[PDB]
Amino acid sequence: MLKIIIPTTMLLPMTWMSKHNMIWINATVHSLLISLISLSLLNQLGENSLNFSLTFFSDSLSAPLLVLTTWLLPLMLMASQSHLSKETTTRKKLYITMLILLQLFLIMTFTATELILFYILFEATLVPTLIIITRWGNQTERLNAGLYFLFYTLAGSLPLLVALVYIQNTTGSLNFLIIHYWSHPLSNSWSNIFMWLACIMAFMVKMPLYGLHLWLPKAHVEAPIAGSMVLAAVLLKLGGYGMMRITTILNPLTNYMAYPFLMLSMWGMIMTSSICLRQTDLKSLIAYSSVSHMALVIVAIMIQTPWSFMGATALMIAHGLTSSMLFCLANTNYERVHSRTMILARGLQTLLPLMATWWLVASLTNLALPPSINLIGELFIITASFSWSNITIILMGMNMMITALYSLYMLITTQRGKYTHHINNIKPSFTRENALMALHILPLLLLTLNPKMILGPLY
Amino acid sequence: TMMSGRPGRVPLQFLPNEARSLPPPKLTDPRLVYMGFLGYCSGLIDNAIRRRPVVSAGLHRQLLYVTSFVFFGYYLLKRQDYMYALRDHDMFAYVKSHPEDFPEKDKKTYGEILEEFHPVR
Amino acid sequence: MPLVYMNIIMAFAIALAGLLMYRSHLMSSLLCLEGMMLSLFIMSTLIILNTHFTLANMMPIILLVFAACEAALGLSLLVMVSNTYGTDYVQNLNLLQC
Amino acid sequence: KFYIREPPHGSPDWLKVGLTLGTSVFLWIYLIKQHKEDVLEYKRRNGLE
Amino acid sequence: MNPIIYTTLIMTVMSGTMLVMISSHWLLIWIGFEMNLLAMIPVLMKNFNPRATEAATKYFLTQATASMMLMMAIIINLLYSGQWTITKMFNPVAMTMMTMALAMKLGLSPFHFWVPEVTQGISLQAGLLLLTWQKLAPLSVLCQISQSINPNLMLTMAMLSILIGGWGGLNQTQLRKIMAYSSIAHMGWMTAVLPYNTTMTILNLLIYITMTLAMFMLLIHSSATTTLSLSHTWNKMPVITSLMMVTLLSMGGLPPLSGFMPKWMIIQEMTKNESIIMPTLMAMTALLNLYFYMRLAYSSSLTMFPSTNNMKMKWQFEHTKQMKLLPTMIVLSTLVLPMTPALSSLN
Amino acid sequence: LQYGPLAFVLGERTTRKLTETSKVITVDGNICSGKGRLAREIAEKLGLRHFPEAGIHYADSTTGDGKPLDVQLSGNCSLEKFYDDPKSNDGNSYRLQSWLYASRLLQYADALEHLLSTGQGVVLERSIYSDFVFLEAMYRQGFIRKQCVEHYNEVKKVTACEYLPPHVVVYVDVPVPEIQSRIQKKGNPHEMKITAAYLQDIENAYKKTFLPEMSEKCEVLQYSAREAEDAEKVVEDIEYLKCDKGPWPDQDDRTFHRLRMLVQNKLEVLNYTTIPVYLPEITIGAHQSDRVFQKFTELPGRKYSPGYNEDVGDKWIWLK
Ligand SMILES: CCCCCCCCCCCCCCCCCC(=O)OC[C@H](COP(=O)([O-])OCC(O)COP(=O)([O-])OC[C@@H](COC(=O)CCCCCCCCCCCCCCCCC)OC(=O)CCCCCCCCCCCCCCCCC)OC(=O)CCCCCCCCCCCCCCCCC
Ligand SMILES: CCCCCCCCCCCCCCCCC[C@@H](O)O[C@H](CO[C@H](O)CCCCCCCCCCCCCCC)COP(=O)(O)OCC[N+](C)(C)C
Ligand SMILES: CCCCCCCC/C=C\CCCCCCCC(=O)O[C@H](COC(=O)CCCCCCC/C=C/CCCCCCCC)COP(=O)(O)OCCN
Ligand SMILES: CCCCCCCCCCCCCCCCCC(=O)OC[C@H](COP(=O)(O)OCCN)OC(=O)CCCCCCCCCCCCCCCCC
Ligand SMILES: Nc1ncnc2c1ncn2[C@@H]1O[C@H](COP(=O)(O)OP(=O)(O)O)[C@@H](O)[C@H]1O
Repeated sequence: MLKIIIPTTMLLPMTWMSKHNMIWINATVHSLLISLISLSLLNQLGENSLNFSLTFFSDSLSAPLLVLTTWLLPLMLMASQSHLSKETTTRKKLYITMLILLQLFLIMTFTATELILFYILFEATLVPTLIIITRWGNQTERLNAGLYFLFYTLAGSLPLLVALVYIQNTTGSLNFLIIHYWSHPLSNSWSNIFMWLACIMAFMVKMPLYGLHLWLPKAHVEAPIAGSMVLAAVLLKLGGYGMMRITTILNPLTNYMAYPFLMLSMWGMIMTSSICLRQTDLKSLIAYSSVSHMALVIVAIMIQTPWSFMGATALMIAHGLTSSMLFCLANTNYERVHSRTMILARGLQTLLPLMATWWLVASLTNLALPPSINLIGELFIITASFSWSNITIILMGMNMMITALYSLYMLITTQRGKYTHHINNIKPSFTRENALMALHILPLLLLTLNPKMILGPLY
Repeated sequence: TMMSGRPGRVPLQFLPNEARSLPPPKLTDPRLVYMGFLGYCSGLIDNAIRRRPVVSAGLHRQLLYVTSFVFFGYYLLKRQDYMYALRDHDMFAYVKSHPEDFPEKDKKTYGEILEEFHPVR
Repeated sequence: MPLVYMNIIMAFAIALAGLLMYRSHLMSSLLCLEGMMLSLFIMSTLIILNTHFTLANMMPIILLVFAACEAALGLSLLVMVSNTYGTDYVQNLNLLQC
Repeated sequence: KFYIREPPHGSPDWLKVGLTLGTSVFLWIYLIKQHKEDVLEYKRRNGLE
Repeated sequence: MNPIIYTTLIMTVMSGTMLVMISSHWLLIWIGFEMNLLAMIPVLMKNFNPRATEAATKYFLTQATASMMLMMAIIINLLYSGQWTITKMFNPVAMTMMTMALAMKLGLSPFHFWVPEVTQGISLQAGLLLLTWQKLAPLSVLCQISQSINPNLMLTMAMLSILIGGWGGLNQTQLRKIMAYSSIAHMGWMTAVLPYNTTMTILNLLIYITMTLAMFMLLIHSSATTTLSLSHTWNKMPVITSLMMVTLLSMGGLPPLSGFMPKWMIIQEMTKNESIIMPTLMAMTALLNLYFYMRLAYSSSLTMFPSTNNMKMKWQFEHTKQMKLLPTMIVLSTLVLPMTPALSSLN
Repeated sequence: LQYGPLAFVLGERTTRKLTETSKVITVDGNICSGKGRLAREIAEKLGLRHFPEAGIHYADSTTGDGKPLDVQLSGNCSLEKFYDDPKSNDGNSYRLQSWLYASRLLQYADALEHLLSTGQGVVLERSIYSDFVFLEAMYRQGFIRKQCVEHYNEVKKVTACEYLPPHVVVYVDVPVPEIQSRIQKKGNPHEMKITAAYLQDIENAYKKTFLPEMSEKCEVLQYSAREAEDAEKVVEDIEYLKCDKGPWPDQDDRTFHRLRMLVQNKLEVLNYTTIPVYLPEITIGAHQSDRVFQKFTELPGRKYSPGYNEDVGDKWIWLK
């Protein structure tokens, strides 16, 4: 993994040593090169993982997440250079430094082979994100959003640290391979119940579980565009990766403890879709859609079958790409009219046709349209839930109907109708924005062409 | 205090004579490189606080920072390695001396061990 | 333990409870502080003289010396407080809050 | 002469520069010698070379 | 105060602490405490004003009471054993008196009020010396006598310290009182781990001292004593605000900064001894400290507060005095997490 | 080494340095008097150093190059605009008054540092203690507000409480009609816009507050226009003021050490001139503050410390 880790730590000095007008060019080009290099991790095995060294290893679950992280960095650079034109050179370099640090922490998080090093990195991702939000956000509420995000995550994750050190004392090791090979059943006792709670609650807060989700609209609405892109596409997936990894040691207690979380996930999936139906803000609509999809992923992990894990992996990758694209589209609209209200700017199809096409494609992927990987993951989760019980189909069908309703509602409201008459500053779409949307959407369809690359280790 | 008061401990001795029988750290140790990195960061912060050009000014001062950090890190690594070797030595000796407390257990295969099966469905 | 030790320890406890319960004057609390060290002196010398710990006979003298240093320090602080506020009342030491 | 008033650090303090460089060089050569002696003593005590 | 008299008083404070640390006799330990207090009072009163006089008076009263209780404990121990050496104490009552006296010296709750009051009373340099050195000595005594410490009393006072520090810091808006309540909380952590691993106590002491030195020296450099005074520093020297923000993040215990190492090691060590409820409560309560550190970080670096018109003249001028080892303290307090296993060298 | 505690321990003593002619002399008077000429003559005849009146851009003259900076970057206030529109709606009057007070404070610190490091006396054309007369004139004419006066008083307290008052205060008394005549003859339109009630308020403040207050500290010499014209008799009167009832005789070596440590540090001198009192006149928004600070950084010899500015011809930076 060092062939990918070191070039990022070299992005840092290159960013600080490049000229004042070449920072964006250098950062974008070399981020793309590092993404290309990280594409080599997809050549996985059918039996075991890629054990690079004592510290880092890669799997069919880690590799797509690393590729998504490395691919997301240059897109964030493009959106950032859109909205950070008037900044000073030092502050531009500080923003790029925060993005690079976040990418480095995420890479080491997905490739860390110990639960304690994984904990350290997955908690280290909080600082750059908090700085980005509370420093380069636009509105007053960025401070409160940062407080909510930070304290929700830490309240979730501190009992996880206690549980991890306890498990290390009990079993002698926190290495994932050793805890997989030496796993023992978790007896039904109050102590085991609270160990299970510590671990799962950390990752449920990070996911987020319905009822532990308010920090998500607060932070995703109030963050800058790069912050929104990384919060939804990658940072939400630390919870899924952690829950998939740590449930090795939590059986058979997961069979009995998953009822409250499954009930919360299914009902809150319905509730957040219904909220999306009646949102006066576009960014909040996209955030609540993210909550619904992560609820589906939580259901998949909790029911915990080989078909549900594949659907969970596929849905995580697909949601990352789709939500990042939706945030970028909303941000272009905001940079036009300087407001997040959904009904302020209308007729954007007759003012900007190609952006209307991008909106159509992003909203067609947001709802599960076959054969997109969004649908593939959702359908695998639905099938596993059907095997779990036969009323999960009722809840899942209701969720799919509401998802289609609010996605097409967003499309029709923003793009169709008649343009607002007094908004006379809708300049033609930039090549940069068009290329950003294309770079979001083409990999999704190529992943549809080759779907075994994102179905996880259980494939 | 676990190892404080261990027999034969000379007070106020950073590195005893018995530490000379251990392999000294390689000068290219990653921990030594990280100590040098800490020295370099201190030098840059010094330039920034004093409002000199961060990367250019005070090259002699930055060299002194890095050299001091590498020096102290080398000796610190030697002491750390010595203490860990001492801990392992004591633990092994105690296990050897207390066989009734650390007994060897007969190994049973998984064909003989019976484990409850918990289906996932 | 003889009843003499009980009485000396009781005197120390009384002088400690006197110090911890201010009334108005700082001087009265200083006098309570000086009583505690007197009881400590008496207790130490009773313990040492009974056991014939010959080399420990000098300890009560050092105890007295540092009692004097504490009393001097307290009187200096008292004169400064009185210069500032006109009285040695402890109610005037309320500028700083917790 | 840009400054109306002579800056305190207008000219390099050659005494301090020489002391800095000398201290750095002394520390480096001392570290190299100490490492060589440590390797030799370790090998001699363990009977390796 | 004459510079020679000031440096001889500083040396006398240090000599008293060193006598406490190197003595093997309870009388000599008491003498060291007395010498430290006697030379420490004028240092607090160095800049004469009613607040400094009041702070010195309160500090003297508290420390004199603690020394008296300590000598009573020493004499009671001598009565029941005839031993002057500092080892495990042979009487539970003497041990309880000693624990109370040392806790009163350190400022552990419920003996904490003097800490914020005195720290707000005295200047920034005096507060720096107070917190650092005057925590350095009693903790060494406690580490020496740790094997007889009552775990219940020690852990009760530690949890009280953590809770009180968090809540007081939440309310405060003055920088010195914020520092004092942070100090109370950190002392709580150290003494919580004390009955299990004095090595972890020493590690927490060193990390706390480094972070406190960096923070106090940044405040001295920026000449800021309130929140709104510190809100003007972004318009004079924006580097100092950024370093202070990183140091505040480190103090709050966020990974991968150096403030995470003591909390991590203490949680692990207490878990080895089958303590779970105590480490979990301690870890959750530190979120209060993190909250008011983050509140301080919003005002100074992450947001730009209004400035004044004379800041232009301040721009024209330059800072003269150079803080000693400020860059080193900044780096050690933020970037030494990958160097954690050196605590064995500390052992 | 520069002066510090080590120099004090080694033996540098201000009392030993002084030569008994180390006197601080301040000349005062109403607007457009002969105080500048009298001060120059006093400094020349007595061998003292002259300090012209500290207006705007004094701090510019003492730092970097002597050339004044842009008004947007140094002062953000205008004397000509104060004359043109005294009752402005942007707080120009009190911005000007506070900036001029800070400049006078900085100049007094400069003069004290010179006297303590050299032993040569100084002659200031106006001091900290005479600065408030314009504040009272502005307040009584309705130019500034009671809040502005209160902020001024707070800053003046916490700042001027720390220094040594002048040895000699020389006041030149000129009647208001003569002041107006001289102003008209000078021909500058902005000062020709000065009203007579403003000039009377300054004189009332001088005669009723400043002169009675400085009489307690030391001796005050008052002259008319004719007496101020003949500076030889003024210098003769100064040379035979053998009495000194001020704090200067009470000053000792340690007090002088503290004072010199204070006055050699210009950021500590101006520490309380920027207190977070949010008057609308002096408060500057975050965005304007950021923009102006960036511009000042972009100035030629201002980005780095004085010895480290390569664009103004500083070499050996890598070994400095
Ligand atoms: C090596 C590259 C960096 C990597 C970093 C990785 C971690 C390292 C930590 C320590 C780094 C060393 C210390 C640097 C201090 C710099 C201070 C400074 O003045 O920076 C600006 C300075 C240039 O600006 P300037 O002319 O001084 O003007 C400054 C004015 O303020 C300009 O006026 P203005 O008003 O426009 O500026 C205002 C600005 C001025 O503010 C600053 O410049 C302050 C910058 C941050 C303070 C230092 C924090 C140190 C503590 C550790 C964490 C650092 C992470 C970020 C590092 C930033 C590095 C600049 O403040 C703000 O805008 C406020 C923003 C507040 C939020 C952001 C600040 C906090 C960020 C850090 C917290 C997050 C940590 C997360 C946890 C993980 C940590 C790893 O930047 C540099 O000099 C760049 C330094 C690096 C140069 C390259 C060195 C390597 C050369 C090539 C090596 C090749 C090796 C061999 C390869 C093989 C082939 C040959
Ligand atoms: C010029 C080159 C650079 C020099 C820079 C010097 C800066 C450091 C100064 C040196 C400090 C150590 C002094 C070395 C000589 C003293 C020898 C003696 O003190 O060493 C031992 C003790 O030394 C110290 O205890 C350990 C020194 C190591 C401390 C530094 C590392 C702390 C760990 C931090 C880990 C993360 C940060 C990594 C470093 C960046 C003696 O043991 P003992 O007398 O019986 O202790 C009795 C009390 N006990 C038992 C309870 C402990
Ligand atoms: C930097 C100075 C030296 C530093 C020493 C190194 C650190 C060690 C800690 C301090 C130890 C100091 C040594 C003093 C202890 C002497 C004890 C002793 O040995 O007894 C006398 C020592 O002999 C003397 O007379 C020494 C007299 C010294 C007087 C002058 C000492 C100077 C003190 C300066 C005061 C500084 C204040 C210190 C700060 C407070 C203390 C922390 C010998 O008695 P004998 O009869 O020969 O015993 C054998 C029986 N047949
Ligand atoms: C054993 C004592 C260790 C500490 C001594 C600290 C002394 C200096 C304190 C002031 C702050 C740092 C220096 C900043 C620059 C000061 C102004 C200047 O220009 O200094 C020039 C000086 C040149 O070095 P020079 O004095 O010649 O070296 C000693 C020669 N006998 O430049 C320098 O000296 C710069 C380099 C200073 C050394 C690096 C910083 C300390 C390194 C410690 C290594 C161990 C890590 C842990 C440290 C824990 C805290 C001590
Ligand atoms: N504090 C102040 N507030 C407003 N204006 C001031 C202040 N101090 C000086 N001035 C102005 O500066 C100018 C200085 O003129 P002055 O030096 O008194 O004339 P002369 O040199 O003839 O004595 C005057 O026009 C006066 O109005």
